[PDB]
Amino acid sequence: ASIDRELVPWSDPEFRNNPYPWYRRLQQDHPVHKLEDGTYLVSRYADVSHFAKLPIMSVEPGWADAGPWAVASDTALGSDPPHHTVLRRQTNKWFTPKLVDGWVRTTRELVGDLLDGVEAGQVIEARRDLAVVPTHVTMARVLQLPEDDADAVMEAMFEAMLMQSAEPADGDVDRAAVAFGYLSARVAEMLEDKRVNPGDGLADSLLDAARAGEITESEAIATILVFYAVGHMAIGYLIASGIELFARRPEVFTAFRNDESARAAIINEMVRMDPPQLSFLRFPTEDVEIGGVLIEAGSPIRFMIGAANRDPEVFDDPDVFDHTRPPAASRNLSFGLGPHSCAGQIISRAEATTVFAVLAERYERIELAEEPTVAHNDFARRYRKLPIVLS
Ligand code: HEM
Repeated sequence: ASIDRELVPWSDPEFRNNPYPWYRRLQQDHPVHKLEDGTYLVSRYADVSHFAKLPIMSVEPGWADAGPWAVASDTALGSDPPHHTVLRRQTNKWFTPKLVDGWVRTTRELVGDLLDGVEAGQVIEARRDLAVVPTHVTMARVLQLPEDDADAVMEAMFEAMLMQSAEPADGDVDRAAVAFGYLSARVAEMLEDKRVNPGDGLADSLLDAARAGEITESEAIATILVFYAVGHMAIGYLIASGIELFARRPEVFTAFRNDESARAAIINEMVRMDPPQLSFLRFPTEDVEIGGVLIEAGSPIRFMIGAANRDPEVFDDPDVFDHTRPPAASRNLSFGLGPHSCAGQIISRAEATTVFAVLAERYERIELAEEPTVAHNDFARRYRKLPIVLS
């Protein structure tokens, strides 16, 4: 209780900015820690790896209770197998590598356009203009939905994410209700337009799957809304994080420039050191013993991704950025694992590669024009602004 505040002060500004020193104590001394409220924190790589992916780990109860976020219950994120596999089939077939090569053409075009527009030495707000809008429009093009709402989409997800903290402030649930009301209204308008003017994008595919009985109508519309809303979000964070990293560690940007074959490794090390999603929940459908601690069926288990990605039992010098870590020790948990591993992962890596590549094509050096403005919490990392100058 006061023990919980010492290990994981979820609301503390310092913990929120950089929890990683606290994660060490957790992982070393309290690897399976039961909080006050009943949630077990699981922070060792081995335990996250082995346990989070088990068939007994249900994703159902938390999202079903999540108020405004219950929309996730009608997607892969909040649905267990067997139906999980069928929801995932609906979108996986849209995001094979060859399909993704074509989708990220949009990413490349928009980045090139932005960069063509600038004057030498001009301050670029990299979070909106190189991260959020390119990825938002990329996904909207795949869906075949209108492309022009990135800014209000991003504000809405900013508001919807507040209640995902382990310690929501008063009113954060209400703010999420407002956010999801907006996204629902926008999706409803866009789908009425699509009934009268159908396309052949991922949104038309999902609607057809619901008409064909493969998924429900609610599941089609919830999947549309989620992919449309989050297309910019965690991927927008990874892009901005990598840009900041290129700026504070220019030898990394130079390596990315000089060595095409290192690119996937560099992006994967960025992803390891700064996951945008710091945990997820699971609800075991039967008792399970982890680290010698018996967790009862139904108890919340919060698997700590960020903490696990610095496990020194797996990663030597875990707080050191090193893109040369060997294949035997370069697997991180930032995209999850098991059947729920991120449904955006192949397009995410390709979008981040595209933006960094365009930058690499045109410049030698990234600098921060001022300190970045961030809005992190215990659950998700987030930039508000990332002013840069390219040379
Ligand atoms: C850097 C980018 C991203 C990271 C680091 C990330 C992280 C994650 C994590 C940690 C999970 C597992 C959640 C859990 O198991 O409860 C997840 C799942 C998911 N993500 Fe991503 N995410 C990213 C980008 C995206 C994008 C662009 C999309 C839009 C397609 C997306 C859509 C999803 C969906 C639908 C799931 C649920 C998959 C399932 O339950 O089978 N993500 N993501």
